Amino acid sequence: ATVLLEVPFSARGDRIPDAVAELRTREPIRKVRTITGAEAWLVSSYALCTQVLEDRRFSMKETAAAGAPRLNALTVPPEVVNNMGNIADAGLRKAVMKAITPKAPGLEQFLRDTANSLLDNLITEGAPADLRNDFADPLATALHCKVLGIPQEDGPKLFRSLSIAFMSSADPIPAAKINWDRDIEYMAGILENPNITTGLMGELSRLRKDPAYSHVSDELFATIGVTFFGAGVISTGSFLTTALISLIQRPQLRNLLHEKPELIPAGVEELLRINLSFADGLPRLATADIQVGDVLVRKGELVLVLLEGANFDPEHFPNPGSIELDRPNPTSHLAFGRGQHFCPGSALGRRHAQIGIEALLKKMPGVDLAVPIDQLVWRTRFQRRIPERLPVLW
Ligand code: HEM
Repeated sequence: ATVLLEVPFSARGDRIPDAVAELRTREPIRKVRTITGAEAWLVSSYALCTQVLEDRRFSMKETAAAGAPRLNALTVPPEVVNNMGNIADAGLRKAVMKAITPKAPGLEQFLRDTANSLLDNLITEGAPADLRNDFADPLATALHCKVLGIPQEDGPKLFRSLSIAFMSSADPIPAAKINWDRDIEYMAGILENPNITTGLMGELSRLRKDPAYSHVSDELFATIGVTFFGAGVISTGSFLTTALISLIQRPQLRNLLHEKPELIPAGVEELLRINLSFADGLPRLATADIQVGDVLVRKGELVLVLLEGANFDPEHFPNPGSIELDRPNPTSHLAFGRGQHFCPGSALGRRHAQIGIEALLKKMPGVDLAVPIDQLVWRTRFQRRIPERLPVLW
């Protein structure tokens, strides 16, 4: 006798388990056990992943319900699981989304300058360099302080909540609440700080005093700041880090992108497609009995949408494990999700990675791992897959 198949399969972000292709072929929706002991349906084909994400009866909001089967413990208050809905209900969605594009004057220049400064510091210090802690994550942090309009010097302390805030734990995490409450207090203070006039927090600070938002809560305004900083920094820093591994492990592609940087957007789209950054399937709770492939999912059951299941599905992306810069369907991957909860930061995330890679290839055309790939230490019980350090030479 064996136990019910457990998720997640592996914390390694440099290879897809061959179990994924076997599930997808044999049982593209199948029962699994999560770290909490709950049962869930793991969905691993492109067709069924899309079906689930495009049907809101598979609800994000309802995953926060008391007594539901859980992927992991909440690290935020339950109402905050519905953060985007709350933003939309407050009339703030258009303005929030506008503030977090890469489009503001000087933003791309700021990203390039920041990337180049970080790289110059690494070059001065000499190999080996840690491209996570000393490149990708500081670039993400700097970007999000700029996008939010908050002081650069405040970035590190906000950042240091993230190794706990984005845990994927069986149980509630006391430190997550300590840091959440502190970070909310910080953002509340930002909203009252007259120096903060630019970026997302500058905009929210004005809207907060406008009559059309007089009944929007102070708590929601502060929550937007904490949630968008955290989601954006963890997602961009982690994606860029693991994308850099994928790139470095493909010297021929590294060389091609170096030689023809106009190909970097197409390269980043493929790096998004093959990314293993999300450590768990995206969770949804069924609000009705719904047929998904061969399974009738019952009301109240948990469904996990495995992004690499979809993105490595050969029925949608032939030769799925290969980076091919001339695919006919390049942006149709699920790296940013799909449907109601599609990532509002997608354009910014693309730009962060494109500029980071452009800068790195120009400054370090010979970039290579400085340790055997198996020596990377993969963070466990976390909502992202990332190496603790990424040692490189050039
Ligand atoms: C390459 C970088 C990024 C990746 C791969 C990524 C991926 C995703 C995914 C897969 C989802 C959907 C989650 C779901 O449906 O359960 C999502 C949602 C979200 N992302 Fe991103 N993201 C990235 C960057 C960003 C940035 C830069 C921000 C903000 C500045 C951001 C903010 C959000 C927020 C707030 C949501 C929740 C939307 C909702 O609940 O409707 N993300 N992201």
